[PDB]
Amino acid sequence: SDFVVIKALEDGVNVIGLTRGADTRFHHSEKLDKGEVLIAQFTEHTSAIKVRGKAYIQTRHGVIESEGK
Amino acid sequence: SDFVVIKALEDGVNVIGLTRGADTRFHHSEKLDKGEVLIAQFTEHTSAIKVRGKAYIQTRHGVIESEG
Amino acid sequence: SDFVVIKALEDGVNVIGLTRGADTRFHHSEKLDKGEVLIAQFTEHTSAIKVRGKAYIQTRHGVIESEGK
Amino acid sequence: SDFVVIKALEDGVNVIGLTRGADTRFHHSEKLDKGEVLIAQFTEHTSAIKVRGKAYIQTRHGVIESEG
Amino acid sequence: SDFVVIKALEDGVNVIGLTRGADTRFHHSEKLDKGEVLIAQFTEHTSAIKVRGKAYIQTRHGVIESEG
Amino acid sequence: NSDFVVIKALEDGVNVIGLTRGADTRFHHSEKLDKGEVLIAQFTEHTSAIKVRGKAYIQTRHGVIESEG
Amino acid sequence: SDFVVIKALEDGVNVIGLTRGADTRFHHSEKLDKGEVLIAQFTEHTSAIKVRGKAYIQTRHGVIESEG
Amino acid sequence: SDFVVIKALEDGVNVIGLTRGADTRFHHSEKLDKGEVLIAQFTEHTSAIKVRGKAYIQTRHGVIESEG
Amino acid sequence: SDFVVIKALEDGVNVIGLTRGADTRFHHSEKLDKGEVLIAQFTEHTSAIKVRGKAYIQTRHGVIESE
Amino acid sequence: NSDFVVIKALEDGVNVIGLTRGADTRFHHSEKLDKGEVLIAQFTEHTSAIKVRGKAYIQTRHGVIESEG
Amino acid sequence: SDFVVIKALEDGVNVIGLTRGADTRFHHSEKLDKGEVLIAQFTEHTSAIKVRGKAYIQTRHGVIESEG
Ligand SMILES: N[C@@H](Cc1c[nH]c2ccccc12)C(=O)O
Ligand SMILES: N[C@@H](Cc1c[nH]c2ccccc12)C(=O)O
Ligand SMILES: N[C@@H](Cc1c[nH]c2ccccc12)C(=O)O
Ligand SMILES: N[C@@H](Cc1c[nH]c2ccccc12)C(=O)O
Ligand SMILES: N[C@@H](Cc1c[nH]c2ccccc12)C(=O)O
Ligand SMILES: N[C@@H](Cc1c[nH]c2ccccc12)C(=O)O
Ligand SMILES: N[C@@H](Cc1c[nH]c2ccccc12)C(=O)O
Ligand SMILES: N[C@@H](Cc1c[nH]c2ccccc12)C(=O)O
Ligand SMILES: N[C@@H](Cc1c[nH]c2ccccc12)C(=O)O
Ligand SMILES: N[C@@H](Cc1c[nH]c2ccccc12)C(=O)O
Ligand SMILES: N[C@@H](Cc1c[nH]c2ccccc12)C(=O)O
Repeated sequence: SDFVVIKALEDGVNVIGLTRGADTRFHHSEKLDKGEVLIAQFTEHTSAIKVRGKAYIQTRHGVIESEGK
Repeated sequence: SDFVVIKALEDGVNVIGLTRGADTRFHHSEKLDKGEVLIAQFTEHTSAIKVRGKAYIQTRHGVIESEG
Repeated sequence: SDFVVIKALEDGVNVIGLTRGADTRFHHSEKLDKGEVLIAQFTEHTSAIKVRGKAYIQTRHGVIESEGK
Repeated sequence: SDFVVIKALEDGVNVIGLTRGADTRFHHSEKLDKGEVLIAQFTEHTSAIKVRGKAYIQTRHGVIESEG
Repeated sequence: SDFVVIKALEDGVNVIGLTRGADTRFHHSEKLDKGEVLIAQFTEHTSAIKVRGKAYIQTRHGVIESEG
Repeated sequence: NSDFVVIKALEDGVNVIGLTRGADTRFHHSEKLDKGEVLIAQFTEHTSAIKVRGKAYIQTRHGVIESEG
Repeated sequence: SDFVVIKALEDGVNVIGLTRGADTRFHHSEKLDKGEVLIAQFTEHTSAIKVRGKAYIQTRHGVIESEG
Repeated sequence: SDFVVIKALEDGVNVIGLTRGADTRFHHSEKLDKGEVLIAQFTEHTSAIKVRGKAYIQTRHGVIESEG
Repeated sequence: SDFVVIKALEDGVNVIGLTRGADTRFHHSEKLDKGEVLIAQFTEHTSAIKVRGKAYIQTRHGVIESE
Repeated sequence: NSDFVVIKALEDGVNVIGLTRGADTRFHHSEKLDKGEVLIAQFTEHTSAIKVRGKAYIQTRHGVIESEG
Repeated sequence: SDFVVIKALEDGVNVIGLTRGADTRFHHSEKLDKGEVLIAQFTEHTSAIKVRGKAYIQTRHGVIESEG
């Protein structure tokens, strides 16, 4: 199973997990402050991940950046 | 299992999941504001994903860009 | 399972899924307008995909471009 | 499971499925007009595919071109 | 399974499937006219394929050409 | 056979925080690393996301990244 | 399952299947004339193949040539 | 299943296996003297490995060095 | 399952199969004359292959030559 | 189907030591190689770590490393 | 399963199979004379292989030579 790496480039970045299945909703929001790194899988409970806030992101398709608010 | 990355290049980008199965219609729409990123899999319930609005998209087959 | 990326290059492009099985017919036609991208898998119900209209297409075998009537 | 990409280079190109099984006969012929693209898998029902008419073809082994 | 691409370079090219199993015989002969392309798998019924006539062939192992 | 991440502490007191797999998300363990130590940590039945706090050099299958304290 | 491609470079080339199992013997010999191609899998019944006569051979390990 | 190579660059390098499971603690410490190499897998009992001391380390993600 | 290609460079080459299992002995020796090629898998009955005589060999690990 | 390590002894008395798989970790076998002998050894149901003592040239899937006596 | 290629560069080379399991002992030694090649797998019965005498060895991790 795949994972994404998220490094917060400012305070208060959210890494948000969306529910797997017929229902889609946020089930968790992980707050990152500046310089922290989260490495998060897709899972039986999370089939999509949203990042909000300025962050440097790595996936198997390469580098992407989210831009803040 | 495959996934796509969608980065919104303007407010109100719409990432649209189409139902897997004999029937096709959309079952969820996730809107992204400018600069937000969605990383979304193909799943038991989603077998096609449509993007409306200006977005920078990555998949296993490279970069593509939707325009609004 | 494989997927194809289709970006409409004009209004009214149709991505048509053909039924899997002994029977071959169109079960769904997804209409795309200029600029929209559809990323569609092959599935239990769709074993061939036809694209009518001007579009830019990526698959595992590379880029190809459909041209409209 | 693999697939083949067929772009028609003139009107009336035929993409023909041959039946999987002890028996080999046609089963379906999909007509493509000029510029249309069909992306077709090998399947439980189809184990060989013939292209007749002028088309640009991509498979995992590269590009090939049929001639009418 | 693996598949082979065969493009007929002259009329009346034969792509022949040999039966899988203890016994080996021809079960099917597919005639290609000049310019036609056959994309053909190995299958439950076919474990060897013979090409007779001038054709351009692609397999996972690269290009080879049969001659009349 | 899961993926793993390599974390090298670049200062004392780095925290490698495992987050619970499953419907609920919480920290189940924080492994504290001192400067120069290396932890090689898999994703597992119990850990589906890993958070790093403090200064560290990190390797994953998508490349190098650095967390900052 | 792997396969070998054999192009006959002269008449009467023999592609010989050896039986899988405790016993080893030839169960089939396919004769190729000049310019014919045979693409042949390893199978439940065939676990070694022998080529006799002048031919051009491709496998996963590259090209090799048998001589008469 | 993955493995880590550890080469001790001084005496008393400690390779520490952490328990797989809901609980985390060390269940084994294997000390290495200078110049000894340990090639250790992840296992049913070890899902994280800590190295203390000066060591040269290879994993599938490249080389890394611990400092003691 | 993997295979070996053997091309005989002289008459009389032997490609010998060794039994899988607790015991090890030769169960078959295939003779190759000059220029003949054998392509031979590992199998349920053969877990090691010995080549005697001069031949050009290819495996997944590249070319080697017996003498 | 498991991974394996190649060990070439560069002096006499090199020991390739197998550590037990499971909850118990101990040495269960020590293979003595003299100069120039090679051992190609798999990870196994019984051996989940391998220790080399003495001067040896080692190849893994991660590359070459050398042990020093 | 992986395999190793051993080419003996002098007479009397020994390729030694070590038992799989909790017990480790030699179960077989195959003697190779100069210029003989043995291609040997890992198996249910053989989880380590030792070579004694001068030989050129190939494995998935490259070339290594043993010296007598
Ligand atoms: N308990 C969550 C943890 C998690 C994994 N990846 C995530 C991405 C975003 C938010 C939460 C997560 C899960 O197993 O699914
Ligand atoms: N609940 C949806 C979440 C999802 C995944 N990928 C998507 C793409 C578009 C819209 C929703 C989604 C699912 O598991 O299928
Ligand atoms: N319900 C359809 C959705 C779909 C996937 N790929 C397609 C290609 C074309 C048309 C529709 C589709 C299916 O699961 O098959
Ligand atoms: N119903 C057909 C659809 C199809 C797929 N590939 C084809 C190639 C040619 C013609 C038809 C097809 C099948 O599943 O087999
Ligand atoms: N009905 C045949 C179709 C076929 C596939 N590959 C072929 C090659 C040659 C001749 C026939 C075929 C089969 O399933 O085996
Ligand atoms: N007992 C934990 C060990 C672990 C693995 N990776 C981790 C990452 C962070 C914290 C603990 C861990 C587990 O099996 O999941
Ligand atoms: N009936 C034979 C056909 C065959 C496949 N590969 C071959 C190689 C040589 C001779 C015959 C064959 C089989 O399934 O095994
Ligand atoms: N009947 C033998 C044929 C064989 C395959 N590879 C070999 C190598 C050497 C000798 C015989 C063979 C088997 O299936 O094992
Ligand atoms: N008996 C332990 C041995 C082990 C493997 N890798 C390790 C890393 C560190 C310490 C011990 C180990 C196990 O099977 O898990
Ligand atoms: N009968 C032995 C044959 C063997 C395979 N590989 C070897 C390596 C060395 C010595 C003997 C062997 C086995 O199946 O295990
Ligand atoms: N009987 C041991 C043999 C072995 C394989 N690899 C080893 C490495 C070191 C020592 C012994 C071994 C086992 O099957 O596990």
